Amino acid sequence: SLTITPLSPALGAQISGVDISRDISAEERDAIEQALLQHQVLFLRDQPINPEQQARFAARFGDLHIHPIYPNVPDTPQVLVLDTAVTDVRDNAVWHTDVTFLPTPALGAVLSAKQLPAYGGDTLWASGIAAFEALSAPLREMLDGLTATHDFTKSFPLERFGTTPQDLARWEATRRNNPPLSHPVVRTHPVSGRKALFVNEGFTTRINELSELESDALLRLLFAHATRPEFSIRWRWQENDVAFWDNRVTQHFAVDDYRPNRRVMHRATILGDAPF
Amino acid sequence: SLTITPLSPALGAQISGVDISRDISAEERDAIEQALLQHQVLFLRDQPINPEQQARFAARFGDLHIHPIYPNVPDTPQVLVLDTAVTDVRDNAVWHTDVTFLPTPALGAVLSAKQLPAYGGDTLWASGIAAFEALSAPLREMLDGLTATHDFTKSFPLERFGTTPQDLARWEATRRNNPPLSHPVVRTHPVSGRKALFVNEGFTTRINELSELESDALLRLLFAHATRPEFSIRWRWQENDVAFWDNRVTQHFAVDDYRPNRRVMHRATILGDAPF
Amino acid sequence: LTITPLSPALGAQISGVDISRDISAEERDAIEQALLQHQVLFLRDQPINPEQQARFAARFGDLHIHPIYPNVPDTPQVLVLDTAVTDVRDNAVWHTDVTFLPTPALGAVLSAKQLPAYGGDTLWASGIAAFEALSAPLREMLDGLTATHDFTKSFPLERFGTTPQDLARWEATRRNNPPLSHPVVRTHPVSGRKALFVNEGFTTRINELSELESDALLRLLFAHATRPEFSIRWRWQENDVAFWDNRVTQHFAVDDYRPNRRVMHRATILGDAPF
Amino acid sequence: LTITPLSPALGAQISGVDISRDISAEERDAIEQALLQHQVLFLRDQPINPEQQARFAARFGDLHIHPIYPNVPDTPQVLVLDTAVTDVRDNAVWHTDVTFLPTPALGAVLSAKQLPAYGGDTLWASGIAAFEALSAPLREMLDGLTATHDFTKSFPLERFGTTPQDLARWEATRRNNPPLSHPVVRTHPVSGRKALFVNEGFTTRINELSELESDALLRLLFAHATRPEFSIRWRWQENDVAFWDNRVTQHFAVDDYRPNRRVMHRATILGDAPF
Repeated sequence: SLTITPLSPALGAQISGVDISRDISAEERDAIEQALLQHQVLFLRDQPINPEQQARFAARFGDLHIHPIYPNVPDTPQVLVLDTAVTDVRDNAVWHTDVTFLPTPALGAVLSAKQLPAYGGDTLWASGIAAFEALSAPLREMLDGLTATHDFTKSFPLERFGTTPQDLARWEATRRNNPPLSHPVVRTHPVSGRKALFVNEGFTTRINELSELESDALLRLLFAHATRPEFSIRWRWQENDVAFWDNRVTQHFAVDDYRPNRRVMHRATILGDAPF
Repeated sequence: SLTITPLSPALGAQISGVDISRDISAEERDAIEQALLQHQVLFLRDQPINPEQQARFAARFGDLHIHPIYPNVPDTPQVLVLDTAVTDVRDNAVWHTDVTFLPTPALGAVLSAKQLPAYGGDTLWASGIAAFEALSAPLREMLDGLTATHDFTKSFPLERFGTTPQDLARWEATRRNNPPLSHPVVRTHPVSGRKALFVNEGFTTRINELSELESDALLRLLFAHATRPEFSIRWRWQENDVAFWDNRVTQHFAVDDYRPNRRVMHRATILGDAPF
Repeated sequence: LTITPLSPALGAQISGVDISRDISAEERDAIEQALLQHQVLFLRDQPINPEQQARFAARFGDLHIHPIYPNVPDTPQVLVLDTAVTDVRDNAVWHTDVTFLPTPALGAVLSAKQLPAYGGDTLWASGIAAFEALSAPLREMLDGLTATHDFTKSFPLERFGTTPQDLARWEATRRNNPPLSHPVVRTHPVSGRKALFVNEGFTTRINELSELESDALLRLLFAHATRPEFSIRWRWQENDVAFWDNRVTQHFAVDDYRPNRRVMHRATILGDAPF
Repeated sequence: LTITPLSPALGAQISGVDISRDISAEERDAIEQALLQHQVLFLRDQPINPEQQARFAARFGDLHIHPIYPNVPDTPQVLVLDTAVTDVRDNAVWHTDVTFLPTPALGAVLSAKQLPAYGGDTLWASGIAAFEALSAPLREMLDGLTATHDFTKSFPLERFGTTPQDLARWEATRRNNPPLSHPVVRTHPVSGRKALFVNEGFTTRINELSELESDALLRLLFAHATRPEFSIRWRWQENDVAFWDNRVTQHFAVDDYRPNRRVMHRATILGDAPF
């Protein structure tokens, strides 16, 4: 009755037969967690939910993160209201792993679909575990143990189509407050111990132990490699979908093909520890 | 009642409310035809057909191709049987457009899913139309009028046919029969008039009017550009699925992650005219 | 006056004249005509002092008096580079001088005062030869496009900031020099010759292309424009004079002599707006 | 015997020994040592005839003889390279000589006879200097890997001709020199210095990497190994002699002089199996 149906060999699974708007049992919570450990990104369909519920469900998997930036519902502040009619989304022209420019990148996130365009707006996910596993032996050896700079500043969109309000000052603010830092290039999953590539085009600027030119060659290699179809899935949203993914060993990509159409999601972020 | 449900803005639509295991009505045929010209790749689920039903259907959209060299159904040799027990699948391991090395590459294909692995073996399509429209104007202006060389051997080197001196002669004949030839880089669809990128990593070796070095840069750019998520869809197959796509303005990619699991598809191929 | 070509693509050595003293109106014209043809001119065994250097450089254009570096007192018109005083982390990438300016230097006169035994070659490349070697369709696309030149490509300080004492001058030049644009294909204001006018040092973006398209084209242009066919390489020797047109060339200072020391005087000649 | 280094990476001008003579064991030893340090050696104003050039080249190994090429009648040990008789191309990609062979040439001795007034420079690049400049993680990964070298990378089918007598000579050479492998990091058989041993001319694949990875890596190595820091550019004059070590270098013939006549004489010294 609780059911896990894999979307592909590399990553992703749909879950059915457990109502996450209610309090879930420890057997359920565990099975879900094992699922997440295995398939890295998890989808539940036909699972309508509210902030309180969303917050409670997410909390069962890590301590939640209530933040200043972005929208927050009036009742629960630990659920962001991402709304097209308001905010903007030019932060996703490239593959991302979330907040890798933090010492302490999020463990993952739980995201519910509220209002969707007729179509468009897919999200892709890629597995750092599958992608790594597929590199040549010599290359896994060279990379495992190297480190990489992740830097918020790489997120700078500014005037591409010039949506940015005179307040590009929020952006400047976040910059001055989050200095570049480093994470392993090959990461070991804190819980499963499985190894994943942990560089993403969103924030990774440099492999520290290689020279600029080598770094640039290698990252160009690794960005294209990590995001090949073999290591990714593509989700077409439906309303009342819930996506639950492990941000420690995946990237994702929001396809921008639906503007000006309105899109409303609710996100709950689960705090993560130190990548190693 | 025949419904057409867009799968993504760039391309793709799912069709239902039509029974293609029988002979379809002028009206239906027409709506599908339009749907093809609009959405470029079409899908039907739960639409089991035998070789003959599949041939009757495909023939409603152009002349068929009886290839008398691969494993086809003896009774209706218009339908080719692609079984992983018997035949292999090396061909779809890279983004390609079907047989562009022919002066008259295939118009399109009808594909029917027999037996499948639980999951894995997705196929991706990409729109030459949407990719082209997405290039900036100066790049469109330069490429529109350039030609490119397509070469059968690029996807089928000597190593493909085998080691035997028998496979060698076989192969050297096929090559003698298909010298490298040229097509427009930007193809005008002969029915819709919509312009499309018409290079593919599977067979395009060279942009003719550019230097090797310039060509290499441009094709590496175009290949990446044209297979971006914004220009593609990804189909997860189920038994009795049917895919019908226009091979004049698309590309496709068969994810290789099911081996050794067995996979059987029936394909009928509709003959095309000279790209311009 | 003798003029002796060094490569089909660019560069010529000069002799039969002495430039430590004013030159005839015929000699100067002959030189300007050499500079316009050969793009970079060299003079061996031509000892000179800031005063004469200035006098010579000035007969080819208006001279510059800053330029964010240590200069000789008697002649503010002559910059003194000394690897003991001033490092050179900005010369070992191909660049065209001050393209981040609204109006980059016409070119410079450079004198060899003190040099290591060997090492520290300087390479020069021609945007005229480079451009003419591109295919017709590619010249047609590029000709008319523009590119962003950003002072902070050839620096970012090695991210030496946070450090404040010596870096405040960096964010100053940065604030004083926002990224601006130049045509990708420049028409030489005298000769009418067309040249590639992008350089890896400062050029960050082709404005009219997307970022991915720009990135591809720039990788291609940066490699193409510095192939052997379009460049020359000068082994320096004390008392040398290099005089180059910075409107249609790039140059590269090989960094292979550290920790050896090296001293040279520059007169930069002010330029006009690229088109 | 005087050895004047041209750059820290490689290259030295030699004098105090007339190599058109029968030289001493001692002078021959000093030359070999200079070659082992500098990788490429140059003599100016060294007229030499084919008999002498061979007698000199043989002092450093066995020599390659005659066919099916244009050697001087009495001297099958010296190849005569004339533009008037034989057209030359794709010496215009960077390459190491005959790396597709099991035992690529040790090196060559090259004499300049008749030169264009200018153009026709040759660049050399040090694979030792270039290896040492790679980051440790890269050196550690590359050192032990092997790569495929393939005659047909630079001599594709179309360089022979649609003529049936050309496809018989090329299929046989393609069958006579099928692709094979050398170490990516070569250990000089005499000095033990380690060097990158790939080159754009012949190297197709890093075997223990995937195609995709090989592609990105070779593209890095090719650009890197030919940077200005690890190369020199020789401007030829008549009666120059260049003598290079093909075990650890790459070279490039700028093609910018045609249709002007260039006549060179080359003796090739036979090499052994790279490890």
